[PDB]
Amino acid sequence: ISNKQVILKDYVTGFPKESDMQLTTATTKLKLPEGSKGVLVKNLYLSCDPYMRSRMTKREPGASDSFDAGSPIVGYGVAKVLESGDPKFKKGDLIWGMTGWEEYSVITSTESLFKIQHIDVPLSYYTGILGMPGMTAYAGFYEICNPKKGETVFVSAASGAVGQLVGQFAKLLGCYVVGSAGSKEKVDLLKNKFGFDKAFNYKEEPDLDAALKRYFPEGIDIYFENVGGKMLDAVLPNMRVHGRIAVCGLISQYNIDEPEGCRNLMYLIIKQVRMQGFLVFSYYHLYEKFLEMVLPAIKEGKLTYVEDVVEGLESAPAALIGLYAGRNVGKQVVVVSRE
Repeated sequence: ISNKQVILKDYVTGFPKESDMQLTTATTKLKLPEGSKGVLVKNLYLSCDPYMRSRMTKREPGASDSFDAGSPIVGYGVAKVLESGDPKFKKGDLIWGMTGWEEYSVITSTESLFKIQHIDVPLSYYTGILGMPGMTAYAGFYEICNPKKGETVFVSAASGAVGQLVGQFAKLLGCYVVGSAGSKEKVDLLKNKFGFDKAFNYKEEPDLDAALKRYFPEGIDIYFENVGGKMLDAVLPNMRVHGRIAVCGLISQYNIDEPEGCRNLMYLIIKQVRMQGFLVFSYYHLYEKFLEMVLPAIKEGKLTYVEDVVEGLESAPAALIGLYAGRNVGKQVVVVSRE
């Protein structure tokens, strides 16, 4: 059987490019290696997730590991089990978890796979609102931000799958919610589709302080931080006393053209702010509680979701670079196969 793959050809130094990846056609006989405790899966959907930017660069165990040069890109996806060496997984099971950028993957361990039971929702949702990004938004907002009705909330990269959901959880709690994004289309989505109280295009603002003051004349209780860089420095002087910064991502910091260093940390003292990082990995004990909350809200239309749908593994490199460059609109999915 042909097995198309997206190979990382070269460890990345500059801003990633399409040619750092190589489309190739391997072969497979769709047989799990002897003694495998893992699964052999047909990949259906693949996520482009901002965090993947950081895995393009060669390091030792010093971030939250790098990709392997000469091997497929790996990331979260949705797949169908063909063969299993783990008796808890069966042929025909739909799963989500870390898989290869290929038509067929051996996933050597199953400990970090979820069996999808609710299929009355698009399967692609388990790469976004019902997968790692949705869980990240739930953990960061409820477990880190200590939110209260009436608090003011600012979300950077607000049109991404994390930010989309943070903002909606904040609106449902009765917070005042503003987002930043990089185009008018994304600003309009945030206001119209996701019910944010306000939003602005940071690429068009000559002074981020003045922009934040337009929307938060008495400051920000909660900053859900996905970007870092100049937005973090602009936010810090606008925090309220006992404000909180949930540090989810600092994506701008992989851009060599982004200002390096945060200069406004004195506001942590002045405004007695808690600035706290977290990893979703530490919160998957909450995943079943999270599904209990989010699945009925999706079916009822109380929560909504925007994905950027890319057709076929051949379009995956361009989609992934587009995400890195901010050229996508909402959560980037790749349709490898519909079934």
